[PDB]
Amino acid sequence: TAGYNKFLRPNFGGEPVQIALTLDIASISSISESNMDYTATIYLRQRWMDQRLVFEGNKSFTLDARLVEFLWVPDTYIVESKKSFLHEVTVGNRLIRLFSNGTVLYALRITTTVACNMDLSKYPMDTQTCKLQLESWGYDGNDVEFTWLRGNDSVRGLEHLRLAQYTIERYFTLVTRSQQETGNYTRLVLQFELRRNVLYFILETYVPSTFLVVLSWVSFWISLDSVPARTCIGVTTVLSMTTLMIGSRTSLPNTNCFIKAIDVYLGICFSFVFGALLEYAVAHYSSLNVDHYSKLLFPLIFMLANVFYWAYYMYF
Amino acid sequence: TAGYNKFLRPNFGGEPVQIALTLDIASISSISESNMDYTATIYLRQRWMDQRLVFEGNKSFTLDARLVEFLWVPDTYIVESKKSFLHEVTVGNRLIRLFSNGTVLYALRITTTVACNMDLSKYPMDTQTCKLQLESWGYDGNDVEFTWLRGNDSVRGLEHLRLAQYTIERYFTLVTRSQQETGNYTRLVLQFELRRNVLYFILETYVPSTFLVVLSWVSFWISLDSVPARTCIGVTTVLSMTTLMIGSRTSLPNTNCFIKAIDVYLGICFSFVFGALLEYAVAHYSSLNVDHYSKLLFPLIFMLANVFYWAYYMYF
Amino acid sequence: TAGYNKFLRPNFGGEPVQIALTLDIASISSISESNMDYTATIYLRQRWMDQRLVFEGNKSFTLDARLVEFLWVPDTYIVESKKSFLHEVTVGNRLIRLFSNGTVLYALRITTTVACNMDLSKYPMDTQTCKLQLESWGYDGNDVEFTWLRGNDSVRGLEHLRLAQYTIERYFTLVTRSQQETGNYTRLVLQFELRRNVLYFILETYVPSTFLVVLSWVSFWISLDSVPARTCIGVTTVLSMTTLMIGSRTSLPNTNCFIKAIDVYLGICFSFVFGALLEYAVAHYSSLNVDHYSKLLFPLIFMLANVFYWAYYMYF
Amino acid sequence: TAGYNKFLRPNFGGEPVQIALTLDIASISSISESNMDYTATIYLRQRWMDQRLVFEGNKSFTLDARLVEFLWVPDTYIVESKKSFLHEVTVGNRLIRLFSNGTVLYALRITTTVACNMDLSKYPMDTQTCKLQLESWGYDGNDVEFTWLRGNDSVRGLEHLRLAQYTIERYFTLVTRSQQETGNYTRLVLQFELRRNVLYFILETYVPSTFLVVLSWVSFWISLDSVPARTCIGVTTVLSMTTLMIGSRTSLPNTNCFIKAIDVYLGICFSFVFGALLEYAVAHYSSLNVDHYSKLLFPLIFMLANVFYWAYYMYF
Amino acid sequence: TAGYNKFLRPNFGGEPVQIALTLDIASISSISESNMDYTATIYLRQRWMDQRLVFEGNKSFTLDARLVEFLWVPDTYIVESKKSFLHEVTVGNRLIRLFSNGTVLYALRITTTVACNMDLSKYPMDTQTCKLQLESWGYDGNDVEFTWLRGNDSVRGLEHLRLAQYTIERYFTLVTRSQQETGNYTRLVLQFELRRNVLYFILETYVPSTFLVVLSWVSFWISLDSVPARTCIGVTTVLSMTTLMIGSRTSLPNTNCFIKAIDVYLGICFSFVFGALLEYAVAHYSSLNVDHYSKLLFPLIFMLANVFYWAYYMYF
Ligand SMILES: *[C@@H]1O[C@H](CO)[C@@H](O[C@@H]2O[C@H](CO)[C@@H](O[C@@H]3O[C@H](CO)[C@@H](O[C@H]4O[C@H](CO)[C@@H](O)[C@H](O)[C@@H]4O)[C@H](O)[C@@H]3O)[C@H](O)[C@H]2NC(C)=O)[C@H](O)[C@H]1NC(C)=O
Ligand SMILES: *[C@@H]1O[C@H](CO)[C@@H](O[C@@H]2O[C@H](CO)[C@@H](O[C@@H]3O[C@H](CO)[C@@H](O[C@H]4O[C@H](CO)[C@@H](O)[C@H](O)[C@@H]4O)[C@H](O)[C@@H]3O)[C@H](O)[C@H]2NC(C)=O)[C@H](O)[C@H]1NC(C)=O
Ligand SMILES: *[C@@H]1O[C@H](CO)[C@@H](O[C@@H]2O[C@H](CO)[C@@H](O[C@@H]3O[C@H](CO)[C@@H](O[C@H]4O[C@H](CO)[C@@H](O)[C@H](O)[C@@H]4O)[C@H](O)[C@@H]3O)[C@H](O)[C@H]2NC(C)=O)[C@H](O)[C@H]1NC(C)=O
Ligand SMILES: *[C@@H]1O[C@H](CO)[C@@H](O[C@@H]2O[C@H](CO)[C@@H](O[C@@H]3O[C@H](CO)[C@@H](O[C@H]4O[C@H](CO)[C@@H](O)[C@H](O)[C@@H]4O)[C@H](O)[C@@H]3O)[C@H](O)[C@H]2NC(C)=O)[C@H](O)[C@H]1NC(C)=O
Ligand SMILES: *[C@@H]1O[C@H](CO)[C@@H](O[C@@H]2O[C@H](CO)[C@@H](O[C@@H]3O[C@H](CO)[C@@H](O[C@H]4O[C@H](CO)[C@@H](O)[C@H](O)[C@@H]4O)[C@H](O)[C@@H]3O)[C@H](O)[C@H]2NC(C)=O)[C@H](O)[C@H]1NC(C)=O
Ligand SMILES: *[C@@H]1O[C@H](CO)[C@@H](O)[C@H](O)[C@H]1NC(C)=O
Ligand SMILES: *[C@@H]1O[C@H](CO)[C@@H](O)[C@H](O)[C@H]1NC(C)=O
Ligand SMILES: *[C@@H]1O[C@H](CO)[C@@H](O)[C@H](O)[C@H]1NC(C)=O
Ligand SMILES: *[C@@H]1O[C@H](CO)[C@@H](O)[C@H](O)[C@H]1NC(C)=O
Ligand SMILES: *[C@@H]1O[C@H](CO)[C@@H](O)[C@H](O)[C@H]1NC(C)=O
Repeated sequence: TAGYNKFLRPNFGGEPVQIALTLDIASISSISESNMDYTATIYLRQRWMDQRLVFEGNKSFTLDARLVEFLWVPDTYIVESKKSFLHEVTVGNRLIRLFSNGTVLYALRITTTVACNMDLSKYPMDTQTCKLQLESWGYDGNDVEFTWLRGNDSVRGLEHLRLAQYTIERYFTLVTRSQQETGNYTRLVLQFELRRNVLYFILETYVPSTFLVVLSWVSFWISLDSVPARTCIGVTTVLSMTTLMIGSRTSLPNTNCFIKAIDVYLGICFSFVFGALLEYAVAHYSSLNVDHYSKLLFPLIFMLANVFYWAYYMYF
Repeated sequence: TAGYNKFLRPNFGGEPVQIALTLDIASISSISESNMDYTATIYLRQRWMDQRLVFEGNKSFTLDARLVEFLWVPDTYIVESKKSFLHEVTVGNRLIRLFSNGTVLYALRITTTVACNMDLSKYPMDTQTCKLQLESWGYDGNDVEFTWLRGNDSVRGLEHLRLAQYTIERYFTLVTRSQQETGNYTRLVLQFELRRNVLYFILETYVPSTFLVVLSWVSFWISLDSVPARTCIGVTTVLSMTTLMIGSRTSLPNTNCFIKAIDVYLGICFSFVFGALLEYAVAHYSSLNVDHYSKLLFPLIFMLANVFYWAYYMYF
Repeated sequence: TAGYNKFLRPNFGGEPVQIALTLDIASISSISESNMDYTATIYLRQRWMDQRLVFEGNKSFTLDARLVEFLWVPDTYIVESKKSFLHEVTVGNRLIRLFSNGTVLYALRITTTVACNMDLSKYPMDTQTCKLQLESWGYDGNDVEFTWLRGNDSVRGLEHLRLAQYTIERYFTLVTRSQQETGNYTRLVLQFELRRNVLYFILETYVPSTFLVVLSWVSFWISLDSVPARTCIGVTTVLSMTTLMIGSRTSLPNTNCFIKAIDVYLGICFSFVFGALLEYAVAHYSSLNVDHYSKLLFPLIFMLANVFYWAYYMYF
Repeated sequence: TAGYNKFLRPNFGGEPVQIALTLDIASISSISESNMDYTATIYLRQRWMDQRLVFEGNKSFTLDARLVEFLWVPDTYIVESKKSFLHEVTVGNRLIRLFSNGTVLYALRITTTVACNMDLSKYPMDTQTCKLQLESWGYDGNDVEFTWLRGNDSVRGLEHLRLAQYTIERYFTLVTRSQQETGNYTRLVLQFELRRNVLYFILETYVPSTFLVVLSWVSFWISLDSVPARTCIGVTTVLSMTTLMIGSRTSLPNTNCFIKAIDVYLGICFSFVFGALLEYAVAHYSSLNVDHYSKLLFPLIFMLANVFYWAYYMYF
Repeated sequence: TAGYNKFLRPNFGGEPVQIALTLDIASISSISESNMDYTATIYLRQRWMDQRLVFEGNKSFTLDARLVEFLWVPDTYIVESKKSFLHEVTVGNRLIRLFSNGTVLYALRITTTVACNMDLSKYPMDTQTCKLQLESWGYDGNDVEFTWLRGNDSVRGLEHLRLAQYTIERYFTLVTRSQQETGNYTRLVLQFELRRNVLYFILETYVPSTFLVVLSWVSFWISLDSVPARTCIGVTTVLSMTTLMIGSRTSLPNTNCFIKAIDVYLGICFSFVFGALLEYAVAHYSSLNVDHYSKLLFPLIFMLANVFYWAYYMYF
C-alpha cells in the first residue's frame, strides 16, 4: 500500500488528480485600505480520489485530524496571501473523511490576509473587485487540476455577508490557467465586488460641507455696517471648514497616492468659500451691485456644477 | 486495545458519543467594538465515555497532559473564533482525568477571540447579545452529540463578571442543531447580553452638552450694547461645542457605518446653538419682542423634545 | 524505572507531591491601566522529590533542558495570565538539576501578563494590590501541594524594584485553597501594593491648575475700563484651562468608567473659573461692592475647600 | 546512499556546490520609513546538483514538501532580515522537484522584512536604493557558491511592480564576496531604486503653501484703514500656515534625525509670512513707499529663490 | 561515545567548560524610551571544546544546523531579554562547525529586546549606558565559564553603527561574576554608551523657543496706542508658545516620571512670556520708565541665566 507513498500524489505518473473545491467564507474580518488587503476566515473543502486509500464498505468514516500527517493532501495555497494560519483552538481544525470509493474530504478553517489592489479615485463610491485565488504551489496542471465543485454554488456565505462599510453584490468563480516559469497551473479565482455605502459619507461629510457653503452664501446678506456679525460668521465659516478638512484628512492615513473624490469636493467647497471672501473684499475695495448680481448668479452655477460632478462620478 | 484506534472515536460505528460540556469564563479580556469581537479566557471542560479506556478500580486518576496525544479527544471548536490559543505557561494547560467506569475529564484554558456582530444605533445604551458557540469541527450529530452538563448551571463566572464598560445581566445556554453541507451538528451556544453603563456617558458627555445649551440660553439675556461680553460668550460656546464634538468623535474610530444615538443628541445640541446664533442675527437685522418670546418658548419646547428623545431611546 | 511513568506524578496514588516554590521577579516590564494588567519576567523555581529519580552519590548534577521532556514536571500555571511564554533566546530557558536524595530543581524564565483589576477612583494617589497567583492546572490538592520555600523570603527582587510610575511598599505570599468544580487546589499568591508617585502629578498638573485659579483671582483686580487687558487675561485663562483639560483627558485612553480624582479637581477648577466669569458679568450687569467682598471671600473658602478635598483623598 | 548524509552537503570535501538562484517578488507589502525597512513576499527558487539523489529516468518528479526534512537544502538567508517566515497556509509552502541528472528545484514563499537604510534629506523626491541580499549562513564560498540563474532576468516582478508611493525604475543583481571572520561567502544582492512620486506632494502640500504665500502678498494691498479685512486676512494666513505645518509634521513620526526638504520649504514659507507681517508692522510704525517698493521686489526675488531651490533639489 | 551524553556537558564532573564568546551586532533595530528597551540583531558565536566530538583529520567541517539537536550546546541567554527569537528565514539560522582538535563553532542570528534602564533627566543630551549581558541559565561557574575571545575586539559592528538618534562612542566588554541563589555564574557584559545628537533638538525646538522669546522682547517696543499690533503680536506669541509646548509634550508618551531638561527650558520660556505680559499689564495699570529699564535689564539677565543653564547641563 501507500506506506512511503504519502509523498506521491494519487496516480503518480499519468492522469492528474481532479480536486473539487468548495469555499465557505465564515466572516471577512477586516478590509484595510491603508495596507490594501482583507482578512477573512474561510472553510476550505477539497475532494479528490485516492485509489490507494480505498476500502470495502458502503459508508464513509470521519477520521482524526492527526491522520492528515499520514496521508497525501493537496498543496493548496492562496496566491496573494500575506499572512495565514490554520486555526488551532482545541485541536488542529482539520476534517478528514474517507469514503468507500476513494473520495477524500479535507476541510480546514483558514484565516487569511489576501492583498487586493485598491483604486481609491472615487473613494466615497469606489467598488473594489477583490479576489481570493487558490492554486497548487508545487503540482502543476499536469499533476493537480483544481476545479469548482458546483460552479458559483460552491462558494457560500458571500451572498448574506454584510460588512461594516462594504457590501458584496456580484461574486463569481473562475478556473484560470496561470503560466509560470515552473509550469502551468489551474487556479481557482473567487472574485467579489465590494461596494461602499453611499449614504453615510453624504449625510456625515457632504451635508456639513453643503451647510458651510449655505452659511457662506448667507454671509453675503450681512453688510459691513454690522462688523460683529460679519466677523462672527466669517470666523465660524473658516473654522468649520478647517475642522471639516482636518476630519476628512484624518479618516484615512497618508498611504494612498491618488486623486480622491471626497478630497476634490471638499477642495471645491473650500475654494468657493475663499472666492466668496475674496469677492467680498474686492467689492468693499471697489466701493471705497456686484454682490446683488452674485446673490443670483452663485446658486444656479453652483447647483449646475454640483449636478455635473454627481453625473461625472456616478455614471460617466 | 486502542493501539491505533486513537483516530477512532468511541463506539466507532453506531451510537454517537455524548459529550457533556462545562464552561468557566475566567475573564473577558476585552470587548472591541471597532473590530466587533471579544477576547475572553475560558476553562473548557468535556466529559465523555471511552469504553476502550476503562479499567478495574474505584477511584479516578489524573494523568499528565502529554497523555492527550495518545488518547481520543473531541474536536471542539469555537464557531466564530478569529484567533485562539491553548495556554502554555509552564506546560500545556491540559487536564486529563481517567475514571473507573470510562468517564474522561478534559479541561483546557483557552483564550479565544469571538466575533459577535454589534449594532451601535443606541450606542450609549446599546445591549449586545454576544454568543460563544462550541461545535464539533469534524464529527457530525451522528458521531458526536454535544450537551450541557447542568443546563444553565454549567457556565460559571458570568454572573459575577463586571467588565469595565459592560455588565452581563442575562446569559443562557442552548443546544442548537446547525445544518451544514457536510452534515448536521449539535452546537452549544452560551449567549450573554452585555449592557453598557448609562451614568458615565450622561455625567461626562451629556452634562457638558446641557451646560453648553444653558450657556446658549444665557447668551440671549446679554444684549448687543455690551459687545465684549457677547463676543466672549459666543466664542466660548462655539469653541466648547466644537471641542465636545471632537472628543465625542475621537472616542470610537471611524469603523462603524450606522446612525448612533450620542451623535444624534450632539447634533441636536449643535443645531440648537446654531439656530440660537442665527435667530440673534436675524433679530438684530430686523431691529436695525422676538427674543423675549423666545426666552419663554425655548425652555418648554427644548425640555419636551429632550423627554421625547429619552422616551424614544429607553422604551420604544 | 519510570520508563513510561513520566505521565505519572511522583507517589502516584497516596500522599501528594510537596512542591516548594521560589519567585524572582527580574523586572516588571509594564503596568497597563487601559488593559488593566501587568507584564513581568519571573524566575520560577520549583523543588519536589521524585523517588524514581534517585541515584547513589553525594553531589547534585545540572542536566540539559531537553531532559525536561523525559521527566515529570509540575503543571504550574498563572491563574490570571492573558499571554505568557517561556523564553527561547539561544536554547529553552530551563534549568533542571537532579539531586542525590531525589530533590529536583526546575527553573524557568517566564514573561507573563497577569490581569489585576484596577480601581482608578483616587487615580493620582491610587494604590493597586496586584496579585501573581500560581496553581496546578491539572493536579488538585490531593495530588500536588504547592508551598512557599521560605515564606516572604521566597520572593526576591520586589523590594528593590522601582518602576517608572509605581513603587512596591508591601508585598507578601499566601497559601490559599481554591475550590473549583474539578477539585480543591493549593494556590500560591504573591500580592504586592503598587503606589503611584504623588509629586509628579502635583508639580505638573495640579500646579498649573493652581496658577490658572490664581490668574482668575487676579482677573478681578482689572476693571472694565481697560478692555484690552481684561480681554487678554480672560482669553489666556480660558485657553489655558481648555488646554489643561485636553492634556489631562489625553493621558489615559477612554477605557475607564469610574469617577477619578484628578478629573474632579480639574472640574472644580473649571467651575471656579466659570463662576468667576459669570460673577463678573453679573456684577457688570447690576452696576449698569460685590467684587470687593469676593476678593476677600474667595481665598478663604477656596483654601478651606482645597484642604477638605486633600483630607478626604489622603486620610478618609 | 545518503542515509545519514543529509547533514553532509553534496560533494562533501572538494568542489563546492553551485546553487543557481531565481527570485520572484510577488508583492512588496510595505515600505516603512519610520522603521527603515520593507516587507515583501518573494518566491525563492534554488537549483543545485545532488550526486547522491540521482536516478534512472528521463523526466522530473515533484515530491511532497515533507520530503525536504529528509534531503539536504542550502541554508540561504536574508542578510538584513528582521523578521521572516515561510508561509504555512494549508501545508508548508515548499516545492521540491527531483530531476534525472541530479538537479534539485527548491521553491519557497518567504515574507521577509529587510532593513535598508533610508536618507530622507530630499524627502519629497528621495530615491532609496534598497537591497535584498541572500547568503549562506553556514557554508562559506569553499562549500556553497551562490549564483544568479539568468543574471538580471533571474529576478521577476520588480519591473511591473507599482507601489502606493514608490516606483522601481532600476534594479539589478550582483554576485558580491562578503568577507567575514568565519570565512568568505558568495552573496547575491538584488538592489532596486525606489523613487517616490513627485506630483502628489506638490499638488497637496506645495500648492497650499504657494496659495498661503499668495494670500500674504495680497495682504499688502489691504491698508490699515480697513481693520476688519486686515484682521481677517492675517488670522486666516496665520491659522492656515500653522495647520499646514501641523499636517506636514504629523505625516511622518518623530523618528528621523535629518534635515528634510519639505520641512525646509515650509520653513521658508513661514519665514516669508513672518517677515511680511514684521515689515507691515515696521512700515506702520515708521509712518506713524516701502510697501509699494516691496510689492514689486517680493515677486521677482521670491520666484528666483524658488527656482534656485528647485534647481538645487532636482539637479545639483 | 556520546550517545545519550548530549545531556551531559563536556567534562561532566571536574573542570568546567571554557566557552569563548564573540558578538557581532548586525543592527540595533530600535531604542524605545517609552518601553525602556532596545531591539537589536546579534551574531552570537561560541567556541568550546568537546572531547567526545574529536576525530582524526586536519581540517574543519561545517555541519547542518539540524545536527545541533544531536550535540551539546551551551545554554547561553540574555539576562534582561523581554522577547527574543532565533531567525528562521529559510532554515534555522544555526552554524555548527566541528574541528579536528575538538573545537566547536556555534553561530546564531538572534533578534533580542534587552531592557536597559533609562534616566531621562537630561533628555536632550542624555547618555544611556545600555548593557547586553550573556549568561548560562543552568550551568554555574563550576560547570560553564564564559569568556571573551579577544577582549574588546570580540564585539564588532558597534564602532561603525550610527543609529537614527543615538551614537555609540564608548563600548566595552567585562567578565563579571553574578551571585545567585542557585550558584555563581560567569556573565559576559557588553556595555555601550548611547549619546543622542545635540544639534537636532537645538535647531528644531530650542531655536523656535528663542524666537518666541525674541518676539516677546519686541512686544515691549509696541505701545498701547496701536492696539491692533499689540493684540496681533500677543496672540501670535501665546498661540506659538502653546503649540510649541504641545509639540514638545507629544514627542514622548506619558510614560516617564522624571524631571526632564527640555521641559524645564520650555517652562522657563513660558514663564518669561507670562511675566512679560504681567509686567506690561502692571505698567499699564500703574501709568493709568519701568518698560524702558526692563528693555535693558531683560537681555543681560536672560543671557546670563541661559549660560548658567547650559553650563549646568553640559559640565556640572
Ligand atoms: C538536468 O535536467 C534538467 C531538466 O531535465 C535541465 O534543466 C533545464 O535546463 C534547460 C537548459 O539547460 C532550461 O532551458 C532554459 O530554461 C529557461 C527558464 O525556463 C528559459 O528561459 C525562458 O523562460 C523563462 C521562464 O518563462 C523566461 O523568464 C525567460 O526570460 C526565457 O524566456 C530558456 O530559454 C531555456 O529554455 C530548462 O528550463 C531547465 N529546466 C528546469 C525545470 O529548470 C538541466 O539543465 C539538466 N542538467 C544537466 C547538467 O544536464
Ligand atoms: C463516492 O461516494 C461519495 C459518497 O458515498 C459520493 O459523494 C456524493 O456524491 C453525490 C453525487 O455524486 C452528492 O450529492 C450531491 O450533493 C450536493 C452537495 O451536498 C447537493 O447539493 C445540494 O446540497 C448543498 C449542501 O446543502 C447545497 O449547497 C446545494 O445548493 C444543493 O442544494 C446535490 O443536490 C447532490 O445531492 C453527495 O453530496 C456526495 N457526498 C459527499 C459527502 O460529498 C461520490 O460521488 C462517490 N464517487 C463516485 C465516483 O462514485
Ligand atoms: C463514573 O464515575 C464518576 C466518578 O466516579 C461519576 O462522575 C460523578 O457523577 C456524579 C453524579 O452522577 C456527580 O455528582 C454531581 O456533581 C455535580 C458537579 O460537582 C454536583 O453539582 C454541585 O457542585 C458543583 C460544583 O461545585 C456546583 O457548581 C453545582 O451548582 C452543585 O452545587 C452535583 O450536586 C452532584 O454532586 C460527580 O460530580 C461526578 N464526578 C465528577 C468528577 O465529575 C460518573 O457519573 C460515573 N458514570 C457512570 C455511568 O456511573
Ligand atoms: C583547534 O583548531 C582550530 C582550527 O584548526 C584552532 O582555531 C584557530 O586558532 C587560531 C589561533 O589559536 C586562530 O587564529 C586567530 O584568529 C583570529 C580570529 O580570526 C585572528 O584575529 C584576526 O582576525 C579577525 C577576523 O577578521 C579580526 O577581527 C581580528 O581583529 C584579527 O585581525 C588572529 O589574528 C589569529 O589569526 C584561528 O582564527 C582559529 N580558527 C577558527 C576557525 O576560529 C584552535 O585554536 C585549535 N585548538 C587547539 C587547542 O589547538
Ligand atoms: C537533598 O539534598 C539537597 C542538596 O544536597 C538539599 O537541599 C539543600 O537543603 C538545605 C537545607 O535543607 C538548604 O540550605 C538552605 O538554603 C537556603 C537557600 O539557599 C539558605 O537561605 C539563605 O540563602 C538564600 C540564597 O542566597 C537567601 O536568599 C536567604 O535569605 C538565606 O540567606 C539557608 O540559609 C540554608 O543554607 C540548601 O540551600 C539546599 N540546596 C539547594 C540546592 O536547594 C535537600 O534539603 C536534601 N533533602 C533531604 C530530604 O535531605
Ligand atoms: C458565475 O457567474 C458569473 C457572472 O457573475 C458568470 O460569468 C460565470 O460564468 C458563472 N460561473 C458559473 C459556471 O456558474
Ligand atoms: C436556560 O435558560 C434559558 C433561558 O431562560 C431557557 O430557555 C433554557 O431552557 C434553560 N435551560 C435549562 C436546561 O434550564
Ligand atoms: C508573609 O508576610 C505576611 C505579611 O506580613 C504574613 O501574614 C505571612 O504570615 C508571612 N508568611 C511567612 C510564612 O512568614
Ligand atoms: C545586471 O545588470 C547590471 C546593471 O545593468 C549589470 O551591471 C550586471 O552586469 C548585470 N548582470 C548580468 C549578468 O547581466
Ligand atoms: C576593554 O576595554 C575597557 C575600556 O574600554 C577595559 O576596561 C577592559 O579591561 C578591556 N578589556 C580587555 C581585556 O581588553
